[PDB]
Amino acid sequence: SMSYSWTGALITPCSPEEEKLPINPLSNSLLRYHNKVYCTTSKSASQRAKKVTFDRTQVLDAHYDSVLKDIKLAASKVSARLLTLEEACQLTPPHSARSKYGFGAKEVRSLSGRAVNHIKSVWKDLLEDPQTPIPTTIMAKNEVFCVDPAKGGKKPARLIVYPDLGVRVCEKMALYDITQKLPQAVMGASYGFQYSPAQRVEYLLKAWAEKKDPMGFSYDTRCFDSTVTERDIRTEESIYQACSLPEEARTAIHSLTERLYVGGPMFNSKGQTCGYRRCRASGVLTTSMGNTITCYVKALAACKAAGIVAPTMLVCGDDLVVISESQGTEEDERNLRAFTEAMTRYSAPPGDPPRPEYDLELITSCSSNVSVALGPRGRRRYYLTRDPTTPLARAAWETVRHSPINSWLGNIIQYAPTIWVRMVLMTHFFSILMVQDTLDQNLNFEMYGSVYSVNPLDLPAIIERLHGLDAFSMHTYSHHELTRVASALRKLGAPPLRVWKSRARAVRASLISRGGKAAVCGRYLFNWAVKTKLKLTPLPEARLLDLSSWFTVGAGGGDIFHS
Repeated sequence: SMSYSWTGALITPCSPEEEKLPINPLSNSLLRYHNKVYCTTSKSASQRAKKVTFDRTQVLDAHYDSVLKDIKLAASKVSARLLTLEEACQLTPPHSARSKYGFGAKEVRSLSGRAVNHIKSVWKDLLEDPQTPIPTTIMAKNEVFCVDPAKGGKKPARLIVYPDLGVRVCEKMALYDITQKLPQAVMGASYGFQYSPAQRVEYLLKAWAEKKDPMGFSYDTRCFDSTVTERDIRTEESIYQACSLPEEARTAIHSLTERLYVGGPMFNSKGQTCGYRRCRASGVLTTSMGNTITCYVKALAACKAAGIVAPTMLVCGDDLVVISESQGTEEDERNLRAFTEAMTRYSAPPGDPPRPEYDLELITSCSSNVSVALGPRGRRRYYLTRDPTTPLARAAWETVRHSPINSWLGNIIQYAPTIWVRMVLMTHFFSILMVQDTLDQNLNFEMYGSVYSVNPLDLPAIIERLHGLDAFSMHTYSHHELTRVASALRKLGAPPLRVWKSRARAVRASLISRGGKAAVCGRYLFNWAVKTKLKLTPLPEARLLDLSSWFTVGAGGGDIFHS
């Protein structure tokens, strides 16, 4: 079966689209080479459409059957409940795509206007009708990148496929509690979304250390969502139904599976019939959980089929890392090829073939790698980092074009211990917040496929809680980090790090002059910039923070909100 079929109707924008980074003194102060920064638009939708359209073949075997059997037995210990309409409404992000039925996210969150009566009717229809396909909209995403002439030509827009807001709320009622309990039960420690960045590092470090002779690889599935078959999606349902659920949840989950998850008609923003999908929908509640479970089953089965020795896996949606006992150089290459051949039979063929690596820091997981620096009193501190190019490009865009989602804020939180966050992003955005005089305002941002709301004045407490007090005292960064960061800054025409340090001294002083929480940000976030450093004490606020809702499996398109 083809992942998609197409009518020929265009994938159309639902609003004007800017391709180019605008010139502007605030963004220019971060990076000067605005022409290297671009935003994807519907103009390239057809190029992506071609890429994600292909035939799938799938042949399963004893290895696959055995893993699935184990997974269903584990699921059988889970009990999950329906969410109330009220609960599901509160999980809706404030700027979630508005319904065609005369209400938007604001109405959903306040349980006002047409929203409640409509959602109830949608739910009743899910219970009564398990058959009729539910319409979805396909849209080209607008995402910002830096040109990479080496990797030849700008990236085509990603495509997102999602049903109406009314349906999305129903998905939460049926399946949210499942997203919170099932992945851990069936995949245990292998389930990546339960880990904060620090915990992820700890997990990877432990896995590597417990092998006598570690070899690890990441496996890149070519367009994972398109490789997911109808049978895969029904198998996901069978796993959900293995849990102990009230009949009403069972009914709704089955209807959503058959009407939405397994496939359905796609319409463009103009309402024209655009195509038909027979693969994973990228914008549904179960996209991340489903990808994670299905990737895990195929991967574990492929380890057994290939004879991978002592695999420890880290699975985050379609992102897959496998750490195991090296059997020798040639043997590893052979065994990775066997692993790839099994994955391919399971309908998860590779994009780039996997490569065996023999240093943990060379393993990329969700675009991130492990690095090390020194904390106070010289102890080694391992932490998660990444190439800062895309974060910086987006930071520049979001400086001049405010978005409902502040990727920069997500990057500061996730990568707080990094040199590029500390010297560049923190310096730039605290300066900007003071220019705007909006320091004390909650901002939304995305992280692990979920939306969160954070007041920048709480960053010191949040960072302490997530990364430890040492995140404000790290120094002696790695050669790789120093070089990669300096190269990114030169590439984008941004000031060099030494200039950021001088700027930071002034940002710090300005924050401190304002007193209160601003001065705390000044003292803690910018202690790195001053010659005479302060002795930083544990922040009481750090303990009071309720981060219980942080780091869970997300939603497709990130359509989940915590606050």
